[PDB]
Amino acid sequence: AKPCTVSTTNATVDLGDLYSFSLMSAGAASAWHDVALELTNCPVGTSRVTASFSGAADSTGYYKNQGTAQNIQLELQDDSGNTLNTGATKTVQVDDSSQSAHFPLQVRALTVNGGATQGTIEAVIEITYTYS
Amino acid sequence: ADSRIRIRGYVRNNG
Ligand SMILES: [Co+2]
Ligand SMILES: [Co+2]
Ligand SMILES: [Co+2]
Ligand SMILES: [Co+2]
Repeated sequence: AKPCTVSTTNATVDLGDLYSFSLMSAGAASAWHDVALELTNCPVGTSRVTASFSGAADSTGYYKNQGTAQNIQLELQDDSGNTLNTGATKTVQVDDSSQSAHFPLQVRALTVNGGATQGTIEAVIEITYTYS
Repeated sequence: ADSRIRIRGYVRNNG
């Protein structure tokens, strides 16, 4: 189908300041933080948008931190309990009343192996859309 | 990429 206009070409989510002591134990994590993607001006006949996710993963399968903090990975989910690790897809319906589509998502940091170290958190997840 | 999500934050040292 014909494509929509990507409204949110870049989106940021700031996990803020996390604390090494709170991320010392294996399995520790931050709270979930929202982020969303939006498409607009969806042509008549286009009723579904599929987002395909990609980004650098580490040995836990989650997204790798590219910042200086060690032993931190990043988890992306949708709003329904599905993890969207690299290669995942998510499909949503176009809202005909507004000719728009949106993807409500959430991100957290977690330390699978424990012992997160001080430094920055930086990661980028890329999304390509297909239309049907 | 059509969109990019940038994740930011900082791990502070409190032991
Ligand atoms: Co926060
Ligand atoms: Co900040
Ligand atoms: Co929040
Ligand atoms: Co919604």
